[PDB]
Amino acid sequence: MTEYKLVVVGAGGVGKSALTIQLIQNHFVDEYKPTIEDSYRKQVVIDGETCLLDILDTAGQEEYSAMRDQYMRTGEGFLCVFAINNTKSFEDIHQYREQIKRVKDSDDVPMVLVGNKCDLAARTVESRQAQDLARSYGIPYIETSAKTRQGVEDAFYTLVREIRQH
Ligand SMILES: Nc1nc2c(ncn2[C@@H]2O[C@H](COP(=O)(O)OP(=O)(O)NP(=O)(O)O)[C@@H](O)[C@H]2O)c(=O)[nH]1
Ligand SMILES: [Mg+2]
Repeated sequence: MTEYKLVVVGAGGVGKSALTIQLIQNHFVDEYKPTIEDSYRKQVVIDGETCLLDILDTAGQEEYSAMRDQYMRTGEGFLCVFAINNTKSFEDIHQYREQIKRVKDSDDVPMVLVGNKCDLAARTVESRQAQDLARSYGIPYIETSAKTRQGVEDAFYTLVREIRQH
């Protein structure tokens, strides 16, 4: 069966791990257990396709940008995560995207943009700003909350759709 190699990137604490764990383990981690790196997989169904989703959950905590390089090479698709309550994380997106394009030596890498933490009243990034940012990338935008699981499958699964149509 098709294995899809998803990698989760984005600034420190936007909810990369929470998204992955909600996807994989169906529980809200509810803890900044700052990541070093973690590999997960789950057999899932996407558009009727039973497939495997491998998720490489990466340390956004930008002290390991050089660890990220070698490790991202492996990924086929990338979830670019910010938190809708952290504009600095939204600005940080350009960097992660650029690095990924660098690493894969391609302007057109399967990717999605993810605004996480949409349960939070504290929105500082408009949905339309992120939709526009994704559009400027020619990639999907998904809004999620790892807390409530709202949009979580959508984020990883829409990235599978990117990998496929690539
Ligand atoms: N309310 C809410 N909180 C969230 C959400 N996602 C993550 N959090 C919380 O915010 C904190 C940071 O989440 P985490 O998943 O560790 O961030 P990260 O991007 O994986 N961290 P790093 O790059 O260092 O590994 C945790 O307390 C976590 O429970 C969300 O969708 N909603
Ligand atoms: Mg993490």
